[PDB]
Order: sequence, then C-alpha cells, then structure tokens
Amino acid sequence: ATPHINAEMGDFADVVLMPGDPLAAKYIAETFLEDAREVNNVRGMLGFTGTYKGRKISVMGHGMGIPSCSIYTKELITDFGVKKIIRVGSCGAVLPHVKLRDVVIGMGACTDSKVNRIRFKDHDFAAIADFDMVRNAVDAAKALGIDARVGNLFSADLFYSPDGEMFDVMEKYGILGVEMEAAGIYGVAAEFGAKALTICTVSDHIRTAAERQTTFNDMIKIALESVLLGDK
Amino acid sequence: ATPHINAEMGDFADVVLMPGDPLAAKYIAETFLEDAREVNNVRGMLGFTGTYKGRKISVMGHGMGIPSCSIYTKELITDFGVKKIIRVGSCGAVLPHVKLRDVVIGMGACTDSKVNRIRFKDHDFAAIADFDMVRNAVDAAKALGIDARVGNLFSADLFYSPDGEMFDVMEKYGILGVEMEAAGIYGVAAEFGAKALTICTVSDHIRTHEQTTAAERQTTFNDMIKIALESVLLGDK
Amino acid sequence: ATPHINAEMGDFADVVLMPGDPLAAKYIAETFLEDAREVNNVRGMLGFTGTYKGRKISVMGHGMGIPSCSIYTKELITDFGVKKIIRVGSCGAVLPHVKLRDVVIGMGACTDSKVNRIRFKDHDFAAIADFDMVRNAVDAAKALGIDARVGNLFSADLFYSPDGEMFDVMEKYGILGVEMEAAGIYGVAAEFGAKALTICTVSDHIRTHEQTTAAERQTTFNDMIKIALESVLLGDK
Amino acid sequence: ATPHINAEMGDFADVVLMPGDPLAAKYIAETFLEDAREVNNVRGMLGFTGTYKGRKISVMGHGMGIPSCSIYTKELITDFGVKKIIRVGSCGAVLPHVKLRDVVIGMGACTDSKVNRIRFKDHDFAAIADFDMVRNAVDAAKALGIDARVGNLFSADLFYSPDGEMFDVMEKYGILGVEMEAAGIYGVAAEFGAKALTICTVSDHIRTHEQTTAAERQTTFNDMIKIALESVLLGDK
Amino acid sequence: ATPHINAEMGDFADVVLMPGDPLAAKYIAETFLEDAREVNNVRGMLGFTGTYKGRKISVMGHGMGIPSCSIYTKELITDFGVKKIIRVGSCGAVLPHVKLRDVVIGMGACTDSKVNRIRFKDHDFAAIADFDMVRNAVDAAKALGIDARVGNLFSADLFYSPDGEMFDVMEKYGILGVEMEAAGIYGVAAEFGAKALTICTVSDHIRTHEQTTAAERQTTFNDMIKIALESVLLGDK
Amino acid sequence: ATPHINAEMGDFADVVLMPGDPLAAKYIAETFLEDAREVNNVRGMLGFTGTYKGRKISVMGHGMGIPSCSIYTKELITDFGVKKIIRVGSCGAVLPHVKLRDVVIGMGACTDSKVNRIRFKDHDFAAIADFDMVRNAVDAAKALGIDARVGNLFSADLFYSPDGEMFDVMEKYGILGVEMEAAGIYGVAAEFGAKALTICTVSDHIRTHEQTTAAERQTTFNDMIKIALESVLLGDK
Repeated sequence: ATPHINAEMGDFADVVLMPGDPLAAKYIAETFLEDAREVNNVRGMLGFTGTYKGRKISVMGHGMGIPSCSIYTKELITDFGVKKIIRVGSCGAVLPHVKLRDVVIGMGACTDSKVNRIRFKDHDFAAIADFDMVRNAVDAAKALGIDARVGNLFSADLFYSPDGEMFDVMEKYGILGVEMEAAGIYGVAAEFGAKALTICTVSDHIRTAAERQTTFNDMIKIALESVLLGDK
Repeated sequence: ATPHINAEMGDFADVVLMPGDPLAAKYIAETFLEDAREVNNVRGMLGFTGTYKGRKISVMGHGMGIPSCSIYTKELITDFGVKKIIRVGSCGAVLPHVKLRDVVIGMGACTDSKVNRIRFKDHDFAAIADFDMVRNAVDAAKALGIDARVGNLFSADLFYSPDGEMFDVMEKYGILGVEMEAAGIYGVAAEFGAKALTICTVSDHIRTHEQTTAAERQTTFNDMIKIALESVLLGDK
Repeated sequence: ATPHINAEMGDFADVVLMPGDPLAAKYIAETFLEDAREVNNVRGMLGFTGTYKGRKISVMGHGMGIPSCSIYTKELITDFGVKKIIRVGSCGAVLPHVKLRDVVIGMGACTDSKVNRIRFKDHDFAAIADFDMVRNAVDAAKALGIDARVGNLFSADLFYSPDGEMFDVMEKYGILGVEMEAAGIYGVAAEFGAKALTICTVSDHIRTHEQTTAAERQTTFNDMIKIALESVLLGDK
Repeated sequence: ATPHINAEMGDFADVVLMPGDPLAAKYIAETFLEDAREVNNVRGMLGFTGTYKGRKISVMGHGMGIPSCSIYTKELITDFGVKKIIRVGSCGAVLPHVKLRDVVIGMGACTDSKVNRIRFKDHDFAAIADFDMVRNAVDAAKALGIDARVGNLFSADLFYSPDGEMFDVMEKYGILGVEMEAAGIYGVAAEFGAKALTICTVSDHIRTHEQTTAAERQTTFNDMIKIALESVLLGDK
Repeated sequence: ATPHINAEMGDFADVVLMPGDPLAAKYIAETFLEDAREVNNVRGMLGFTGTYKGRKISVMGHGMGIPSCSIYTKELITDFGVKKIIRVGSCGAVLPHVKLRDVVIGMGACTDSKVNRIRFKDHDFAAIADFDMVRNAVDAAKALGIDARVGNLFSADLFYSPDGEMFDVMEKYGILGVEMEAAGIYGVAAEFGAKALTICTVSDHIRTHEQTTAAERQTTFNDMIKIALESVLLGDK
Repeated sequence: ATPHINAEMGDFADVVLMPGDPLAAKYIAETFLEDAREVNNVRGMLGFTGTYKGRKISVMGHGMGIPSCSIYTKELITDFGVKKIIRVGSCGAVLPHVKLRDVVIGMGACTDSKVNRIRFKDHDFAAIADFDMVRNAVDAAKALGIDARVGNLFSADLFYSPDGEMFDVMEKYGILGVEMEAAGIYGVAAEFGAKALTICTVSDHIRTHEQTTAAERQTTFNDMIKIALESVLLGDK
C-alpha cells in the first residue's frame, strides 16, 4: 500500500483510466468493466480493477488539479507497476471553432503551474503525451466514428482565474481545451519513465443530461479501445 | 448550487472546518457534531452541518493540493455565505524540535505554487491567516493544555518533490510544517474577502519518516479538532 | 563593532526599536527613555540605549529600504545579541476604510524586492512577524485605548514606482499599508533566528492624497512608540 | 519580397523543408528535387523550389538558433502562403539507449529560450508539432525501414552552455535529442496558424563524446530528407 | 577547425569585424581589405582575412540572433586566438532625435534573451562593450567627421515581436537602437575573457517606418566600416 | 522641498557628488568646497553646496542600498534640476587583478535587485553610466596620475548574502567591484532622463579580507573625490 492507496502490487492493471471524479470511476467500472472489484477507497478516491474484452483494466479517480493527480499517478507507476495512464475528463473550450461535446486529445499540455519549472531548472519543458497512445486513441476514435481533435490542452491551477485575459492568449495559440491535470500527469510520466494520455470532452465553452451521458461513454470507449490497439 | 458543491445557501454554517480527507470530514461530523446532516457529496467530497455547543458549524473535505482546496473555499465563500475557513490537516516537520502530535498554527504559509504570483503581479504575496482566528486557536489551545506553535507553514505543489535540498532551506528559515494547501486557501480568502486559518498536527519528521501508532494519531487528531471548534466559540464572543 | 555599528557587545538591549529616521530615534531616546546614552553614530545612523520603566531598551534608525535595514538588523542580531526588533514607522494606505493616523500592525509583509526569493530558492516566502510580538502590540494598544488593525504590509523597493496599477492590486488583496522595510526585516529575522515586528501609522492616503499635519504627526507618533514600548513589557512577563 | 526573402508569392510551395545550413538546402534541391529553381539568396540563405515525384516542394536554410529560424518561418507563412514546415537537422543525444545515427521526431520541443514565455504571459507553452505531420513522418520512416523515435527535443539558445548540469536534467526527463530551433518553429507555427515538424538525426552523443563519420553523416542525412519528402506525400493523399 | 568554422589557428587576425550577413562580410573583404583571402565558408558564413593599412584584420558573418553569433564569437575566441570582436550591423530606432542613418555605438546592450540570466544565476548582468574599444570608435568617428551616439542597444530574440508595447518601454529608457546580437556577444566576451563592441547604423524607424535608398545605405555602411577599421588602428597605438 | 529633501530649487548645483555616508558628504564639503553651506539635513542625510575652482557643486549622502539612493537621486533630478549624479563610494573586489585601494569606474552595473525588471517589463536592462562622464573620469584620473579601471560593478541588495557562490560567478564574468547603488542610480538616470556615474575605491577583498590604516583610507579617498571633481570640470567643455 501507498500513503494514498490502500492496495497491494497486482491489484491494478498496467493501464489505468482516470477521471477526476471518484464517482465517474465507479460508473466506468460498473458500465464497461467485467468482474470489477474495488481496490482503493482511501480519501474516497474510488479505484476499481476488472476486464474489458479480456483485457485487464483499472479505473480510479485522480481528484482535481495537478498536485492531486501527481500524487496518485506517481504512486501507481512506482509502487503498482502501472505503465500507461489515461486521464479521461472534461474541459473548457476557448476556440469558437471547438464545439460543445467535442472530444479532444492532448498530445501536449500548456500550464501555469510551476511544477515542471521546478523539474526543469526553470526552463520550458514541453509536457507531452505518449505518441503511441495518442495514435491508438486517434485510430480507436475513427473505428468508432467519433471526431476527435489532436493538439494542446491547458492545465490550469485556478479553476476560477483572476486573469480573464489569459483565455484570449490560449485561443490565439490554439488551445483545444482547458482542464487541470494533463501537464502535471505528463510531468510525472516523464519523471518516472511511464507513458500517459489525456482525453477530454468539452463540457462547456467558457466564452441536458441526455447528450452529456453518451458523449461521456464515447470518450470511455475510445480510451478502452485504444488500449486494445496498443496491445497489438 | 456550485459546480462542485450540490447545496444551497444556508446548508453551510458561516464557518467551515476542512480536512483534505472527505472521510475525515465524516469522522469529525459523527464524532464532534450533533444532528449532523450531510450537505454535499459531489465528487465524493463529503460536507456536513451540525452544532457544537449550540454553535452551527460545517465540516467538509477540500481534497489534496492548492488547486483542489482553492475550488471549494472559493465556492463556499461566494455562494454559501461562508465567512471563515479553518483547515484541519497534518504536516511533516522539518525543524528538529517540533514534536510529533505538536499542533502547528500557520499564521503564514510559504509555497512553491505560482497562484499567488498570478494574483499579485508576480511579486511576493505573504499568504497569511486572519490574525483574530489565529489568536482564537492559540487561546483555545492554552485552555486545553495543548502545546501549539505559531509560525510559517510551507504548502508544496509536489508531495513527491525532486528537490530534496528545499527541505534544508525550509528548515533554515524556520518553516514549522509542510502540507499542500494553506497558501492557496489564504490566497482565496484575500481575493474573495474572507478569513482563514490552517491548523495542523505533526504526522512525522520529513527526514526519517517515523512510524505512527493508531492511538497517538487519533489522539492528536482529536486535540486539533477541539482547538478548531473551541477557537470558533471564542471568535463568536 | 561591525562595519556599520561602532559599538561593543552589551551596548544594546536585547530589544531594539527602529524608526527609519535617525532623528526620530534621537527624539525617542530623549522623550521616552531615562538615562539614554548614544551607542552609535556611524553613517549618522544614531543609536541609543536607556531604560523604560526599569527595562533596558535601545532605539536606532535603520535607514530607508530593505537593503539598508537588512544591514543593521543583521548586525544587531549576530554581533550584539539582539533578540527582538520592533520597527516603528509610517505607511501609506491603499484601502478606503483604512484611515489617516490609523495604527497598523504587520503580521505579514508583502514585497516586490528579490531578497527573499534569493534566500528561498525563488519560491514564495511568507515574510511574517513573530506572533507573540504581534499579540503584545495588540494588547498594549487596547490598553492604551488605541485601535490597531492587524494584517499585511507591502514593502516596496521604489518609493517612486513606475507601476501605478500595483496599488490597485494591493487594495484588492487587502494590504493595510505601504512602506519599505518589513518584509526585509522579517527575512533577516528568519535567516538568523530572531524575532521582529513592524508597526506603522498611516501618514497619508494614496487614494485621497491626504497628508498628516505637523501636530497630527507627533500625536500618532507618540501613540505608536508607546504601543511599542508597552508591548515589550508584556513580552517580559 | 520580405525583409529577409527576396522572392514573391508563388515562388515557394505550401511545404518547405528547412535545414540549418544553406548549402545543405542546395544539396537537397540538387539531389532530391527536379527543376530546382533558386528562389532566394538573401544573406546567402539559399532557398529553392522544384518537385519531388510530381509534388511541388521548397527547401531553404533557416540559420542557427530560434531567433534566426523564427524570422524565416514567419515570413514564409505570412507572406508566401506556406502551410507546412519540416525542419531537418542533426541533434545530440543524452539518453544512453539513443544511439548515433538514430532518427528522432520531435512532437514536442523543450527550450531554455524566452520567446514562448514572451508569447504566453510567462506561463508554460508546450511547443508541439502538428500531429498528422508527425504520423506522416513515422509512417514514411516505416516504409523505408527506419525506426523513428517520437518524443521531446531540447531547443538550446547556447550551443556552448555554461551549465553542464542541464544535460542530466534533459536525460532525466527523456529528451530524445538536442538541437537549437524546434521550439521556436513550433512557436511561430502556433502564433501564425501553421503546421510545423522537426526531424533530427543523432549526429553525436553528448555523453560518450562519439561523433558520426563523414559517410554516416551523408547516408543518414539522405534517409532523413527521404522520410521528410515522402511524409509530405502521405499528407497529401 | 571547430564545429562551425573550417580553418586553423592563425587563419584569423586577433580582431574580427562581423556583419550579420555573410555577403556583407564578402563585400567588406573585397572593398576595404588588401590581399583578402577567404578562410571559412561552412554553412555559407563567409569569413575573410587580409590587411588594412598594414594591419592584419578578418571579417566574417555571424548570422542573425544571439544564439547564432554566440557560436561564432565563442569559437573565434577559444580556438582561434581572437582578442577583439567588432559587430557591424543595422538597428531600428525608437527615439525621435535618433536620425535615420545615424551611427550608434552600443556601450551597453539590453535584451529579452535568457542567455545572460543562465550565465549570471538569474540576476541582472549588465552586458557591456569594452571601454577602450568604445573610446576608439568614438574618436575614430570624430576624425572621420561622423557623429556617433554612445548608449544602450536592445538585443531582441524576436524580430517579429508579439509585444509592440515594449518599444515604448525602450524609448522611455533611452534605447538608441534595436538589433539582435550585441547582448549575446558581450555575454560571450565576458564569459571567455575577450573584448567586444557593437556599432550600428540606423536602418529604419520602428516608429515612422519611412525609407532609405540603396545608395545612401551604402554611404552609411562604408562610414560604419571605416569607423570600425580605424578604431582598431587607434587601439593598436 | 521634497519628501526627503528640505531645500528649494537652486540650493543644489546641476552636478551632485554622493557618497553613501552623510558624514562622508560633510567631509567632502569641508575639504574641497569653498563657501560650503548645508542645504539639507532631513533624516540626517546631509547635503552641501559650494564651489570648487569656481564651479558650483553639491555633495550629499544617498544612504545604503538601491531603494535609498533611488529616492534621493529621483528627487534631486525632478525637483532640483540636477542633471548629473556622481556616486563616490567603496566596493569589494572579487578579481585577483583588482588590488585594494584601486579605483574602479562603473561603466556598467549588474544587480540582483528587481527594480530594473519592474521598469523594463522583466527583461534585462543594461544599467549603464553616461559615456561622456565615464571618459571625463578616466581622463581626470590620468592627469592626476591615478590608476582607474573601467568595467562592470555589481549592485547588491544584501550586504550579507546567503549565496556565497555568487561571488565566484561575479569573478568569472569580470566584475570589478561590489557595492549597493550603481544599478539603481543608473536606473533612475534612465527613467528620469539624467546622466549618472559611479566611481568606487576598493575597500576590501571578499577573498583575503584585509584592511588598511585610517591614514591611507582617507588618502585614496581624497584621490577619488579629486577625480570626480576634476571630471566635472572636463565635462564643462
């Protein structure tokens, strides 16, 4: 067990899907995994392991923000032998061209966090996903006929930013979506030699429960299917 | 309701105790409060409201890290009329003398996060607690015969930091404890015109992560929570 | 002696009041102290030691700006065995409800100087006063019937800042007063293991551009010094 | 014409291969292109335009470093309707398991330049390539029996860095190769709404001090240009 | 022979003039220099060595940008026994009284590049020219009956800056011209114990963007070179 | 009168010499000036006006540190029509070739202060002196048969730096002397359109840490003042 995870080596698969919401992880395990058992409940951060089309797969919330997910992903990679992390969350759009409910894949993630600067001697570290995983997600999305843009995310430290101007800058530089974890996860993946990817669904443009349901399931399918592609 | 809290004005007291652990909020609610009603369960971030010695009080987790706690503290202040946040958590010690199960009070909080620089034109904002709230906790501690030290906390962005030397730096300038939230909560409070305080038990020394028995953990915890609640009553006077 | 103080160990009390102006220090020694003797005149930065109600106490100017006061406070702490430093000066107010002649006590001190980032590996160091010193001042002030607000100061590097917008930032985040030394002095105290407090009187309002008259100055000045001295004796208990 | 390119709209294709060396640009037009008409020679920065397997294609030097290549790529995009830009150059390796003559594709580019900060309010802009162009190059490399590693480059401002420690950091975070332009190119691409890509061949190993020979240089170089050209075709389909 | 210069010790005089343009360096060798011999052409960065009034003197391009010229000037100093570097280029003016085609001598050079911060522990290094070299350029200029303005240059990383507002800042602080190298060359000069100077002719107005003829650009260019060459002779005395 | 200078227009010459020590300003006025009159004594910062070889000249302390001198130089320039400031103080050497009592002239001034970044949009401002004033100083030193080196000073915020390693960096990049004002003064000169120059005598080594008599300290001190006064007469050409 780790300081934040009450489980033993083997309890997780070598690939973990991670929403921000513990309850989202719960719904994923119950909806897409088979014979899914609970493996973590410390701090209510619900973690489950099961199988998807024969493939052993884990899902577990990571909570909100870079420092929260940095703890969880780190402990998974170093003490649970996890190799691939796929964050599956939502984000805000700044580009008018980006439609509500669109699926975005962050090959990169900008940030206003300082954690990568602390890692990289206060220089510019390009927080990037694993290309193979990005590819797998793009293919899996086509096989499902779902349109998915591939580009930069922006990982915010402040959900409620005192600087509205920054949004004009993100837009000028083509940021697909604004969330709060990607850049941080990519940093941890680089620090501890694993691989990761963030996939999001535009929950709103920052500028009903019906659609919001399947649109979520699309993303999960893409994530799950993409693992199978990577398995080949 | 707010995006992260499913409740309505009045569901919260004007004061909120906040541990990082939602489960710790549930324990506090059940252990110390009367007639506790759960008021939020969004993202599993449990919040409760009840009374302590006649006083209406709330307790709710804030999650780990400045960004997490910054969301909840903000929403409570803007949409739930909260006037006071008391963070109740645990920290790792850097100073040789600070004893385990010593209660540290963060009148100030250092940090390596960038959020206050973003707020303060990239100058040095001193993230501080409300002075009166600090005195109230100091006073409650003395009444309860509990050793409390007042000074600087340090709020880390990285629980697993690659910069090990920083702890020597923290030690040199007298940082009392390391956690991951204080400086962000103080930021929100200043930005949004509220008052805040962080109190922490000492869970270990950062160098030489000792083992801690369940008993001494629960015992020192209970003392912290009592200082929190009592200091509120003092402030009410 | 030190490069900037021509004196011997023991020529200073373990507590030193410090105005920025040496002439104010002179005035303090002759007006409030008994048997005051001059202990320094290097660079005309006059220093004195005498007694107040049977208590050995010193007073000495620190000059203007963090670099200047950083020198004297350091030398006092390391080479004269000084344990406590109380800065007494004036500040400009950025908040409307902070009134001319108000007494402000800086539990924290913001800054745009780089000295603390130099000490603290370029992270956010919360430049804080010593808590007991703060409470001593608050109490000593209540006893004297004088109102005092406790919060953040802002220590500026440039008296004539090219950045007018910054004041609006200070006001948004609740800065009580603008001066030029506290954060620096707090930094020295953290670095060399001593205790510091900064007390200011509002000598003008950056918004209304109002200034204190000749007579108003002395009135509030004596109140400030009285709160300083009468906070030491509380500390001695 | 632009201030650094004495050509006119039409002279370039919508795709431009760009080595640092102008002579290497000359070499490409002569060896891999047909009907190669020189379109520029200002400051000796040779630029050409021929065709490859029927596809209209340009090739031009960008000079050494971010500032240099920022000028050219900017003018190409905004004044010559260029849509894609593929850099082709050599890089140093810090990873042990990255061997000489390797083909690294930078989907990301780290840097110690300040240009992206100036662009991005001093926050962290992740300088990235266009994804399609990245896959196009990976696929073309497969079709030619080459294993192209995708990941981060480091774009240095100083070929002769005074900070030897930095190479360890690059290695620690998996930087595939060290060059001097990728990050700035990706920067211009985003600023002006264009697609860019950087392909590099490991010409030496910073650690072991090995360096490719004259022949290995020309061999791998050709393979690189081949992948570069072929990839463009894949993108057209 | 170095990575970017194909030549051996002695092939360069101990003083080198450097335009940004290789072709400008060629023009100089063939026009001002006697017995001019090409000593480099790697990457097309043409380098020459000949004599001026009996004095051995070299002239070579340095390309555009701090990173580009940092390579060449560095390699000249440590591998070719170069003692003096004189940059000879053009700059854009921000000040009103700085006239088109005026000759500006960079006694200091500001920059928005991070290279000196990387050298100087993230503090402010004043990137300055060598005094005597400056005096020599001033005197030699008076002899030629040419007015030269001595002051600050600004070395930009971006020729196409996203921050127009910055030029207003340069104007306010008395920046005589905006180029792209001076600060890097002074950086290298200080790092490796050499002496450097940048001279520039005002090519245009950042402000009025009027225009100049080739024939008058030529006149000014020659004045700059004559001043450069003559200043060397003054130094030898 | 200004907030820190109790005098009226005309009381000061258009050139003001300024040591850090007010008592040093008093000594200069008594020793070199004729018909010297005190024109300021606020905060004990004595200022004087008189004549030297028939030339009207002022001398006044500026205190210790960039923040203190910035206040005085600004007020003198904007409210007393002062056009030229000549700092005359002491510094520490880091270079072996810089011997005790050497006279160094700061053509440039590095710094770890943030004041110039606040001014210059967080870019590198090359804090420079007026060239003519520098040359005037060099020449007046020649005629007086005194050795004076021209180069970079370094203006420190902390006389007691927690970063001892920075002194190695100062040496590596040729810093002639270490003081606490030059960069600030030059920043003011540039901001308010005046001209400044800092001259220093080497008072000690941060290397060997030796000192001299009270006899030769004054000897070379007078030499510095002579160079500064004579340099003004030269500038009257």
